[PDB]
Formats: sequence, structure tokens, C-alpha cells
Amino acid sequence: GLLWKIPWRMSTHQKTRQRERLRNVDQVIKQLTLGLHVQRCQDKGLTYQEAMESKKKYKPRSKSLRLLNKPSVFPKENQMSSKDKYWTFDKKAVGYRKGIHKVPKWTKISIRKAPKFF
Amino acid sequence: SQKIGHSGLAFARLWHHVDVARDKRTLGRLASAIAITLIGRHKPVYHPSQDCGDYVVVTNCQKIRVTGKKFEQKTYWSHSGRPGQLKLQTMNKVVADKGFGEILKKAVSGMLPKNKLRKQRLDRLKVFDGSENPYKQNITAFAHEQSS
Amino acid sequence: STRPFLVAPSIANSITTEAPAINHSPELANARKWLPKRCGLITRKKGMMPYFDKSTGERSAATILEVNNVEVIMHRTSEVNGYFACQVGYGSRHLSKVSRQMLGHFASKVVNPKEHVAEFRVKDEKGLIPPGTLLKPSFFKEGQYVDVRSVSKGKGFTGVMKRYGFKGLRASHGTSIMHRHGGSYGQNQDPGRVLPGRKMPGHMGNEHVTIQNVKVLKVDDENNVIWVKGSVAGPKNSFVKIQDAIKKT
Amino acid sequence: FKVRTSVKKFCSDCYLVRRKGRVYIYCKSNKKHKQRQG
Amino acid sequence: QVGSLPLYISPEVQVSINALSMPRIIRKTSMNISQNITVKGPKGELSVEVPDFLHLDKDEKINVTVQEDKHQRSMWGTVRSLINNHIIGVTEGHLAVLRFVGTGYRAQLEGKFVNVKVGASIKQGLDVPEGIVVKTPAPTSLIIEGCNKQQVLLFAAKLRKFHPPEPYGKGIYVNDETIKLKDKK
RNA sequence: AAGCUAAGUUGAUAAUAAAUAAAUAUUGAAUACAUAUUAAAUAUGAAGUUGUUUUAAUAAGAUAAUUAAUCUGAUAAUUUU
RNA sequence: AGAGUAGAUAUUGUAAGCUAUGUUUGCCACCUUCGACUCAACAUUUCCUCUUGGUUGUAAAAGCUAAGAAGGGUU
RNA sequence: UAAUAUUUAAAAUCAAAUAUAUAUAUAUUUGUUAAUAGAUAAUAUACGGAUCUUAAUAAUAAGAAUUAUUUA
RNA sequence: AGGUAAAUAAUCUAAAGGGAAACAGCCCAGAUUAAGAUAUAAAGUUCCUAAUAAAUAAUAAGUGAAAUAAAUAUUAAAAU
Ligand SMILES: [Mg+2]
Ligand SMILES: [Mg+2]
Ligand SMILES: [Mg+2]
Ligand SMILES: [Mg+2]
Ligand SMILES: [Mg+2]
Ligand SMILES: [Mg+2]
Ligand SMILES: [Mg+2]
Ligand SMILES: [Mg+2]
Ligand SMILES: [Mg+2]
Ligand SMILES: [Mg+2]
Ligand SMILES: [Mg+2]
Ligand SMILES: [Mg+2]
Repeated sequence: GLLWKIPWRMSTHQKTRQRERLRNVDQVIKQLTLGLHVQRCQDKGLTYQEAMESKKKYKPRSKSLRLLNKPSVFPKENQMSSKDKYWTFDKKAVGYRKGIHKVPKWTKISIRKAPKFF
Repeated sequence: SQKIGHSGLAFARLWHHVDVARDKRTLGRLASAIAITLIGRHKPVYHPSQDCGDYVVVTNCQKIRVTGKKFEQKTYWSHSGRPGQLKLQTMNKVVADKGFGEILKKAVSGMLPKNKLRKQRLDRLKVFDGSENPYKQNITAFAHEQSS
Repeated sequence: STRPFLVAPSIANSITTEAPAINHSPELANARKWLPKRCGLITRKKGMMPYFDKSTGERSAATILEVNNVEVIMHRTSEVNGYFACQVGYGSRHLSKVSRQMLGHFASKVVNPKEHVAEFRVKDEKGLIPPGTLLKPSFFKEGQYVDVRSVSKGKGFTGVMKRYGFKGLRASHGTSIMHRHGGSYGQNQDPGRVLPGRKMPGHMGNEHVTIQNVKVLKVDDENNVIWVKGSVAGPKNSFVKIQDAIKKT
Repeated sequence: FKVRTSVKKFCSDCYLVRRKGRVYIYCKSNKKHKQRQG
Repeated sequence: QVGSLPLYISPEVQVSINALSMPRIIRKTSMNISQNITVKGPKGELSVEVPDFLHLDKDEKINVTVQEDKHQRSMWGTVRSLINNHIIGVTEGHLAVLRFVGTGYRAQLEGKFVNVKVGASIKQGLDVPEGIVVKTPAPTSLIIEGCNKQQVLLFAAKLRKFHPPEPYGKGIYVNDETIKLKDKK
């Protein structure tokens, strides 16, 4: 019909970009957590520097942040597998897999955890 | 300021020489390299609205390096306007007919920018299967290089 | 007494190498070609008449080729010209008709201002004949076969029916105003043009024709004529060339 | 020959050989068991 | 395996190793042929061109060993075999017998041209290559002798191509080829 | 009668050669056997390919001429090959 | 699976499997003429001619089946 | 160590890494084949094209422009 | 089915710019007017064509190199 010339693989450059994006997302989360921790420290009664130093850093309480922190639910880039950085689970593909770059707004969308065996 | 001065030497066409016997670049790479020279992209005075490229003499083109089975299998094409008159010639066949020089030339042509200047640039490139050629005298040569 | 010359190291140290054999070289092409060994001669087609074989009593249409004043002018060699051939002249021509340059050329080669000059290409240096030497019909033997070149009669602008023997259309059964036309000249949009070499009306004749393996029937030095079996192309007084044939050598 | 995409030796006399970018099976006894791949 | 097996050399047989004049190279992994192995003996001599990674070893008896790529391994076995064959040629030279087994099918030497006459309405044959010597005791038997085992056998094959053995079984039989097994009428 | 024409006449259906397709082989390892090589070597093999032959175009090269009482062309006249 | 005087694979090859083509009958609704004559051009999934493998079913001759092959021809 | 019959797996198992008490234990995370054939139609080869697979002897010098995992 | 009917989101409709060879609807990004120094997005960096150097493996088919063709067969490789 109408030619949408989009390849089934990604170029190395694309892959690298994807990786970078993933890393950035992780970093954002990390930063958020750090901020929360330092706020907690300040509330308790410490300085900024002191808070930064502290061995026992506080985990976040809010559900979403906690979930993000868990690597079971939301892996970090170094943890993540090759097969999940550049492919998603498609319920109706051959091999039940599909290049992430096919997913509508893949540059914004985050999607790490494919199914366990698929 | 910088552009002001005697600019005659900049836009002088140098003759370069490449001995394909003594060059280990494979065909395509070599062609690409030559293309740049032809265009004149190597010189800082280049501007796209100007043919300012140098001359390239290729010699010993018989010893050019081609990889894989391309000598046998790589097919050059030519079509008249007339349906059914598609000529498809293998690289080896072409070589037998015209020479390795032709091969090289084709590659260079492909490399070059597709505009008026193209043909001139292509013609600047002078290729010879063996060593001997009529340009031996005019290749650029320095006085300090004369130890040999 | 030396001159200021330099030399690049890249070109000095470059080991000597011979360029291999190009097929599109003249030399190579020469080898390939299927050329005659001997030379030939220029002639004028005079007319046609019947030859009668006196033993079998059989009538053969024969065209008379007149060999007036045929002379080798000069020859061409592989070293200088890249092929082996002799330039033959035919017939005397009046100074007034000949260019100064051409007169000079003729003088160079001690011949009279010729009517028609033509090269005959040969195989090897052996085929050449000494220059300035005259040729007679006796250069050919009765019974031998020759290849003849001449320029066909011009038919002017011709239709497709005459050029290519097209069938035209029906004479009377509705057919209107197109009786001798060529019909379709292509297909629809999927060439969308007329292909090169489409047979179409146009000039016909006045072109070179080589007619091969004609038998020399007779050869009479006393009349300056050769007799050839059959029809030779072109009008009366057309210049013809005969070489010994290659297919039946 | 029997030209086909599946080339399998029938008997112990059949031997598998690969030439000219194709898999052949020649059989020293039964000429019927001569196969070529593609 | 074959390459490692040693090669006994009788006295009167030399196996010399040399370089070449203009070493040729073969690309596609590559293989450069610069070495020469020249075998000499009472019946003749022959030079075999050889890679570079191959090493002859002269004992008081010779060996051959290669510098352990698969290609090298493949070459090694071949080369030893070749030299063995050459050795055999140079002393007890090689020989192949062709038996013509059809009615009126026969062979005849015309000097050293061989004309095989087998049912054809035109006569045909070929000329023996240098180093090959044919003799014909009966007109139905032809014996080809030479120092080069490969060459002689090639020649034999060419001759037998003219009429291979039918399956019901007139033809030309090389050596001990009893390939024709007669189908039942 | 000329000319034009086929229903007439004459001729050609382009060799020799080179490399090949499917196929047929020699020796011969990798793999103690076998294996024509999707190994190194060595061969046969088609109305196909390359080429040749034919026509048209192009014009490298070659021969000669050089400011001219009749240099090379055009215009002009009488014309048909 | 089964035929094939025996034996799936010379030749045949049910129903079910996996594909290719866009030469048929359809479906969709982006978009509003069959033949004859003349001249054919292109393709190869080759009808003939050239080379070849298989053929208890290649004794030969005719065939059958398969590979290469589009040069010439195909009322 | 040869031959032998399956399988193409990190679930289990092993290795490595991160988080919890911590030289161990617990929990999570990651790591397991490649070629060739099969392969195909009609104006023209059709990665957009040139073209790309490397090699001693020698280059103040080329060494994938493919596929997979990465770095700056 | 570039089919049809609805659901959710985006874009197009009404959106120029960069990429996807060319491209309504894809990937990025919303043009007030310039200017062109610095960050860059998606995409790329032998030449055409703005910009590239490395590392480890695999491939020898031009497979492949921005549109992946299936069953199956052959050959190899690992694991038990
Ligand atoms: Mg599109
Ligand atoms: Mg006739
Ligand atoms: Mg076919
Ligand atoms: Mg195409
Ligand atoms: Mg591309
Ligand atoms: Mg719709
Ligand atoms: Mg509207
Ligand atoms: Mg837009
Ligand atoms: Mg909007
Ligand atoms: Mg705005
Ligand atoms: Mg490709
Ligand atoms: Mg593709």
C-alpha cells in the first residue's frame, strides 16, 4: 500500500541513543530519590553537606518512587538485557517480539520489563 | 583580511601521483580518496561554486586490489534507450576489454558530485594499467626530495 | 649544459611494469578480424549481359566490371596505422576536377590524378603489393569467388510497404484512407513512447552493400573487363570493389 | 538426477558431495539415487 | 593421518627443496606459493610448486610438517601424497591399462597419436602428452606409462570418455574398473 | 522502347577461435576411507556468451596543400547516377 | 497414504502442510469494449531446434521425466 | 580421550553484578548457535548511487561501508 | 485488503523546520523578526553529503549494507 520505510532492526547509533536515554531516565529517578533523602535529613535536623555525607540514606515512602527504585519492576540500564533495550513484547508478531523503535513515541515512552518468558 | 593577498598558488592545479602497486588501499577506498582530491576538498580555499581540484595520475592500475569474488561476480551495466539492450559485463570482462583504469574511473565518477563540473573532474584523473605514462615529468616534485 | 629539472621519488622508485593486452586495442582487433590475404581492385559497373557456358550451354546473367587504370598508390601498416591495407586508385581524372592538395598527394606517389581511391584491408604484410604498380583483370582467375562492395540504387523516401515489406491494410471492406500504412507503431502507456528502431517510412537505398561469394565468370585483359556472375549493387557507372572472398577461400 | 530441495542419502553407497555452490548426492550403485539441491 | 607419515627415499632418488623465481599468491584466507619440491629419479623428474608454510625434513627417509590452520592441515596431507606419488613415478613408473570390450572396438597408434575406433562413423582420438608413452599389445588393449600418475590417469579418463562402459557391456574399461554390472534381458 | 517491378534473377542464414552453463572427469587432502575442488593443482563440455560477418554513425591516425595569374568551398547555370 | 506384473520416490502422488504468481472467479471502493486487420516489443514457468542427468519402467527406434539454454523459429 | 544419541536451555544449574544483616546468607538482576539452499516474469542492473569483505615484501599511510555486544 | 465498524492516544485536517532516498498521517520538533557564538532532539559521520575514532566477537554469502520470505533440507558449532 503506502510505503512506511522503517527497518526491523536499529542502527548502532540508534541503539546507543536508546541506551543513553535509558541511562538518563535512571539518573532522573536517582536524583529525585537523593533530593527526597536530603529533604528528610533537613527535616530531622542536619545540614545539606551532612545529609549528602550520611551513610544511612533514607528510602522514599511514596509508592511510585519506591516501585521505580525496585530493579524487579524498573531495571537500570546496566542491569537491563540487550533483548529488552531494543525489543518489546508484541502479542501478534512472529517471534512475539518487535523492535522498540516501532513503538509509537519510543523516544518518550519508557518500557523495560517485558514478560518473564516472552 | 585573511583572504587578501596573492592567491595564485592556492588555485594552482597540482599533479598528484598514486602508484597502485605501492598503495595498499582496495579499489573503492582508493577511488573515494581520489574523488576528494579531484573535487579539491583537501584544500582550505575550496568553495563549492568552483572547480579547484588537482590532477591525479594513477599508474600500475593492473595491481589494484579488489576483495572477495568481485573480479568475477561484480557486474557493470549499460543501457541504450532501446528495450532489450541491457549490457551487463563482469569486472574481469571490462578489464579485458578496456582495462583496470576504466574500472577505477567508473568508481571515481560514481563518487563525484553530480553536476556540470563532474565530467571535467573525471577527465582530470589520468589512469594507466602499467607503469609508463606521459605525465612523468609534471608530477609535483620538491628539491629536498632529490636524495634518491 | 643541464636544465633545471626535478623528479618525484614516487615516480622514480616505481618499478617498471608492462600494460597488459586490451581487447579494444587496434592490435588485438586486427588479430580477431577475418581478413582476406591478397588485395583487391576498384572497378566500375558498366552493365549486364548474358554469359553462355559453352559446354553446358547454360545462360548466366553477368555484370561487367571495367578495370580501367587501377593502381596501388600506397599502403598502411600495423606499426604506423594499426592495420594492414593497400590504397588502390581507379581511373584518370582531369586536373580541373582535382583539389591542389589531392594533386600533390598523387604526385607524392607517382600516379595520375585518380577518379576514385579506396583502401583494401588485408591480413599480414605479405598481402601488400609494391606501390606505383598497375593491376589488371588477370589478378583474378575464372571460377574463383569474390566479395563485392558497392552503393545501392537510391529509392528516395520510401513507405513501410516497400522498405520492410509490410502488408498494409485491406483494399476494400470498410478500410478507409490508410491502405498502405504501417498500422500500430507501439504499445500504450507502458512504454509510452516509440521504441528506438521502430520500422518507419524513410529514405531507402544509396547505402553500401557487400555481396558475398560471387563467381568470376570471365576476365579479359584485351577489353579491360571482368565478368561477374549475377547482380552487383548500384547504378551503371557506380564504383565497385572486388576482393577475393573469405567464406569460400 | 532428481533435482529437489531436500537431499537425503538413501543407502550406504550414497555419498554426499558439495560442488559449485550446490549439494549433490551421488550413489556408486543405484544411479536412481542421484540428487541435487536447488 | 596422512601428512605426518614419513617418506622413505631409495638411493638414486633426490628430493630437493628450492624457492621460486616469481612466487604467485592465491586470495580467498590466502595461500602464497613460493616453494618448489623437485623429485628426480631413474625414469624422470618433476617439480611440484608448494606454499611456504610446508617444511621438509631430511633424515638418514624424509618428513613434511606445516607451520595449524585448517587450510594448512588440508594442504599438508595433499603435499605428502603428491611427493609420494612422484617418488613412485620416478623409480617404478606409473602405468594404466585400458581394455576395449566391444566387437570391433579397437585402438591403434598412428607416430604417437592414439586413434580410438569405437563405433563412430568418423575416426577420432588424441595425442599423448610429453611424459606419456602408449603401447598396444593387442589392438583391444592399450597401456599408458609415465612418471606423472595424475597426468597418465587424466589421459586414460579422456580416452575412456569416448565410449564409457555400457550397462549391457561394450566400451572402454580403465584399469580394474568393473563398473558395468549387466542388466538382465 | 526506357524506367519502375515480382510471379524473375543473384547472393547470404559469419566461419576459425576464447572463456563457459547444466553436465562429465584426473589426482587429491582437510576427515588413516571416500570426495571432479562450497580445498591447492589438472581436464572435457551447448543453436547460449565473447567474438567474427554485415550496415550506419563518429573521426584517432595518415597522405598532401599552404595567402592563392586556374588555394579550398559557397552563390549561379546545364543536369541524374 | 497409495498405484506401478515385485518395490513409496522410472513414472505416478488422495486428503491434510508450507509457499510463489497477480495470467482466472471473486472481495475492497483510492480512483469515473470483445473480436478481426496492421505492426509488433518484452518475458521464460521451453512447443520445436542445441547440450546434458534418470529411466526392473534406457536393447535399438520412438517415448516418459528432470537440468542448462530465449540464438532462430513457432500455420 | 575417540565414538555414541538427543538438545539449541540461565527455568534449573554455574558464573558475574546490585540491594539487605554481611569474608556468609537472603532477595533481585544479566549471561546459551552460524552458514548454504529453498528464492521466481515480463521497458533497465536496482543497498538511493559509487561502492564496501585486505596482503607478507615497504610505505611519517589502507585493514568492513556487514552482523551482535560496547566505549569515547 | 491502502477493506469495514466502533474504543483508546498521537499526528494530519489547520503545521512550516530536521530525519525517514522521494513521503499528509512515521521518528523528533511547533516558524513574531533577524543574527549565527554555545547547548543540543530524531537521525547520521568513506565519497556523493554537514560530521569518526576505538574495542571484542561472528560472518565469505556481496549474506548483508532503512521495506528481514515459509515449511523443510544440507553443512558445520556448542551443550549434555
Ligand atoms: Mg512513505
Ligand atoms: Mg533464392
Ligand atoms: Mg529455465
Ligand atoms: Mg530489477
Ligand atoms: Mg542506504
Ligand atoms: Mg479506511
Ligand atoms: Mg477540511
Ligand atoms: Mg511537517
Ligand atoms: Mg495540533
Ligand atoms: Mg511558535
Ligand atoms: Mg545485497
Ligand atoms: Mg532489503
